[PDB]
Amino acid sequence: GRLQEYQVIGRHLPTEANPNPALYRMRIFAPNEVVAKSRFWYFLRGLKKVKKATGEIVSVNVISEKHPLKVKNFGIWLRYDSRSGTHNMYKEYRETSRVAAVEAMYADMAARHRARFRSIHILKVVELEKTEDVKRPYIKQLVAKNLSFPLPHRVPKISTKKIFSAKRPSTFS
Amino acid sequence: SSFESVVVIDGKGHLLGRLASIVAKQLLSGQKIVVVRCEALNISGEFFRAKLKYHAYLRKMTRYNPTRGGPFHFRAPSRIFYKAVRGMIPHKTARGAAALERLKVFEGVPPPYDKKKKMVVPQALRVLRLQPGRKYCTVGRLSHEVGWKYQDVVARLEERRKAKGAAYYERKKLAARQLSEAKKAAAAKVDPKVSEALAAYGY
Amino acid sequence: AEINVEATSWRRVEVGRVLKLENGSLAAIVEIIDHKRVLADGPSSDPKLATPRGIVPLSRALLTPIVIPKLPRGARTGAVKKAWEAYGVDAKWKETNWAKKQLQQERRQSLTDFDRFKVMRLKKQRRFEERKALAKIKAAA
Amino acid sequence: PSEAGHRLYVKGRHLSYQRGRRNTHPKTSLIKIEGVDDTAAANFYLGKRVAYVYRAQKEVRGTKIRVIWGKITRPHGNSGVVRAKFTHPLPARSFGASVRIMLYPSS
Amino acid sequence: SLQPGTVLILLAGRFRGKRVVLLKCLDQGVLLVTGPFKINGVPLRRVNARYVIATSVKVDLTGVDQAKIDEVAQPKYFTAEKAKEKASEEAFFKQGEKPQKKPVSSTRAADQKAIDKALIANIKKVDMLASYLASSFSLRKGDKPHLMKF
Amino acid sequence: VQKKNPLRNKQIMLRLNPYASTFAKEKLGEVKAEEGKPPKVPASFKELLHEA
RNA sequence: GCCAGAACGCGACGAUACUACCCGCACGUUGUAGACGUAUAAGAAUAGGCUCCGGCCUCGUAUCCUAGCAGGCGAUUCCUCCGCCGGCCUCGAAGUGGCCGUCGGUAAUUCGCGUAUUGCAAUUUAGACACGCGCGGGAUCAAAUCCUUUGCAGACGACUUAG
RNA sequence: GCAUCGGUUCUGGCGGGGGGAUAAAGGCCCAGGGAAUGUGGCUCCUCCGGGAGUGUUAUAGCCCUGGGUGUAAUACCCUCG
Ligand SMILES: [K+]
Ligand SMILES: [K+]
Ligand SMILES: [K+]
Ligand SMILES: [K+]
Ligand SMILES: [K+]
Ligand SMILES: [K+]
Ligand SMILES: [Mg+2]
Ligand SMILES: [Mg+2]
Ligand SMILES: [Mg+2]
Ligand SMILES: [Mg+2]
Repeated sequence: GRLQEYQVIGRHLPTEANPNPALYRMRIFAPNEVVAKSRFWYFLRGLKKVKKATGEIVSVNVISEKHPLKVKNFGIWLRYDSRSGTHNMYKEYRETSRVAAVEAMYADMAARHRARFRSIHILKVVELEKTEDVKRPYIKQLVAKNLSFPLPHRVPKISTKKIFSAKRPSTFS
Repeated sequence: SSFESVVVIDGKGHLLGRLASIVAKQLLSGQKIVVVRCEALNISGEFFRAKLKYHAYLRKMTRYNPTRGGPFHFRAPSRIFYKAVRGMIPHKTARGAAALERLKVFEGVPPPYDKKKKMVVPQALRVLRLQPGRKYCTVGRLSHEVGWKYQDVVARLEERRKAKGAAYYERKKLAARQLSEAKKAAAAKVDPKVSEALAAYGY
Repeated sequence: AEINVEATSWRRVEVGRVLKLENGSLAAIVEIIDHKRVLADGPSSDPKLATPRGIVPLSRALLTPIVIPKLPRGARTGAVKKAWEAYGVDAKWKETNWAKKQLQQERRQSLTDFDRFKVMRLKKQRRFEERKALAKIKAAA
Repeated sequence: PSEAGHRLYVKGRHLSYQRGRRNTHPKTSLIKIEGVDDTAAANFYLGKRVAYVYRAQKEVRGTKIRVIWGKITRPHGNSGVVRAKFTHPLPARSFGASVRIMLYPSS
Repeated sequence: SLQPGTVLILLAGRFRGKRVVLLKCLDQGVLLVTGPFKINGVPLRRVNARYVIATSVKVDLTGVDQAKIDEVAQPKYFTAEKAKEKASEEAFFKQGEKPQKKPVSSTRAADQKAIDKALIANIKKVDMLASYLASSFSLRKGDKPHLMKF
Repeated sequence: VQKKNPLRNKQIMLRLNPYASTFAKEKLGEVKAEEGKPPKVPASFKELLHEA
């Protein structure tokens, strides 16, 4: 519930030498619409010669997942900055929505590469339709046939306020 | 939460530092505590790391006179545990001194506190806190290697008291077997409707 | 060749396993996501035992000894409901010791002050017969 | 004949004053009530009376026992501790002593 | 929850812990109750509704006349002779010796029997109710008033 | 001598705004939307939404 | 192994005058970091266990005890539960438990008399250890220091000796 | 000490209204198209539990594209008591 995917459409301000300017559309992941629009101008400034003071926003809409109850495999392309230089990566995730996949990606990059939110560009998010499109071995073991496994050494849940138990707890639940 | 006259804690299998912080808070609240079997406490990590820690402690001493003021290094397992507790208490105040007066620590189980109920602090148990595959040591081994002299005396005494317990457990099993038989014979004797009223109430 | 092995035997997470949640509800596993999350739903007629369709974290669930046979992977709510009632999940859940413990706990919490007085008196009348029988068997040793 | 007790209050312990890390305010005290372990449970006891009874040396008007009266005002923290105000602030040697939580103002 | 016929637990005063029967609600938080006197020794008297827990057991009141309750509920029923009955205590014992019980007035003694006659009869028709009203209430260990049903 | 708060004291609210009683009585804060069967999105708003 | 020995760490033993000591009873002129059901003994494993051998284990969310003037006086009725004493065994880590006997008390069932007035709340003055005092019974008849002296000792105290 | 009020403030519960893809899903029904971590059948290897082929709903089911119930429900945001 931290992120949502938005559609943002923007335009250069019309002038007499060019009425009816072109329209550009981007897909932005953001926690709210105030930072969705700020993110839009950031990316457009890097591609076209437009600013916020010489343009305007046309439309903002929320894109919802079409089947948020079906398990899917996702692939993501991204570009990030390390302490010296920039690099490209491709990672994979398994969940039920595009928003869930992006949230897991941001946590994963912070843990394994110490990359902050401010140094990551998302290039493309694609749902992998065929089971033959899975590349990473940590996903392949999850799409194996006839999967099943037990849960050994499970610690029982005990109220914090209850100190001084009178029996030795078990771990076979 | 519950207020008791005294709580007796069986020290086997508890992590040293976590049990120390819980015990310290109980004493400052106004609860009396007794800890037994202090030689069976646990410390996380390999034994060699614990040994190096104590040696660094041993090297500290007053320069101009080693009989006053200096850190006095106690060797017994119960005194190692007592040091950890005293660090989490304002022991230089009158309130702190009174709190420490509510605690007793022992090696083994002396005769006052056998034939008594021993509790457990699940927030400090090793089998519930430590990830399987990591390493741990016992305070009893560390004390033996820094100059504690009574490891074998305690080991022999503990064997004797467990042998007495085996006889006690034998009697306790017989009593339960007879009580179960009495409840069966008396159940189908008299109670025509008390049985169903109690069953509806949940008893 | 003689082999004598004594070890553990756990219940496995699998398609068809029935879970029990924190608030006494039930659900059946239809799809495995990770080693920590599972997609499940329970289409039960009893409003106290039914749960919607969604993802459950395994840390907040317990594995019951009930497994629905031949439940297809990824089956929808209609197919699960048909298999749920054909197998008789509600009847099987009522015969377990977990259910009986829950029922007993509910009854004791619903006692009023007058009920508490009467349960004390009824227990004494049963206790009187217990002491007489216990004295007889113990005297005969 | 009548092998029972006579108890109509709930037990409590005096913990400390309201304080920061290095500053203390005696006008409010913190009390732990036995058996209550969350804010929802502590909401039951708001407004009740609290008694602190102790011994003295001499007799005044037929007794050697004294009382300070107070009431419970609001919860404290997330674990069921509550705040209380007394007619006089408590003596501060009683950090760890016991108090009585009545049921007088009912429902 | 305060309606006539309900069973109340007394929390303070001389009769703390006793289970009584409520008769009527008075003006400013005061209540009128009775034991009855022949079941637990509590006569007709007033209590304040704050110092009371109301249970979920109601007794029938088909026999009580509802006409004598009203003059018991009059303002000066319990006072207007107190200033003279209190001279007995000082006249001796604290000055002389040999204390003796204060006599009960004839009207208050008679009104007790008239009201309680039908009330006891209704109580006797519920099993264990008579013994329940005779005993007193107390807290054991593991009893949490914020969870108890009453 | 003492400021009193409307939105808590009803007498003060009626002193300053005589229309308050009518607003509450006719339930002007619960007016329903006009009737009418609504059309649907024109099948190309949806195509652009999932376009990329 | 060897040196010191906590002057607010501990054990065993000898003799103990002065009612200093022991037992019993009755009081409070008293003190205690804080009674109010101050009720609960297996050991061991946690990628395994318990058992009456039938089975059972997420969960102490348990078990025991719990009614009567702060708990009276009688009856009906029952053979349960509790306590003070005495006799035998037993207990050494800082010494404990069991068996038996006499005596005293006792709602598992069902009743009859009494309760008021503390006036509509005000700690429910109630436990356990210590200490003091006064009786009534037993048991007991001691040492240390100064002083004189020694030189295995020594600044003076202290120390090893003798009277 | 209680009851009825005034000022400030903390904290529970209940009844409605509005918006967006006039939420997205979802259950039931209608029509079309697909495949596999291939259901039932058929074939072969082991009787030692099973495994390997073949192929599109049968004695299980799943995924895409339109339509009806439908101004369905619910979540989230705003708002009158
Ligand atoms: K009576
Ligand atoms: K009686
Ligand atoms: K409010
Ligand atoms: K709507
Ligand atoms: K539909
Ligand atoms: K096949
Ligand atoms: Mg010494
Ligand atoms: Mg107000
Ligand atoms: Mg609609
Ligand atoms: Mg709608």
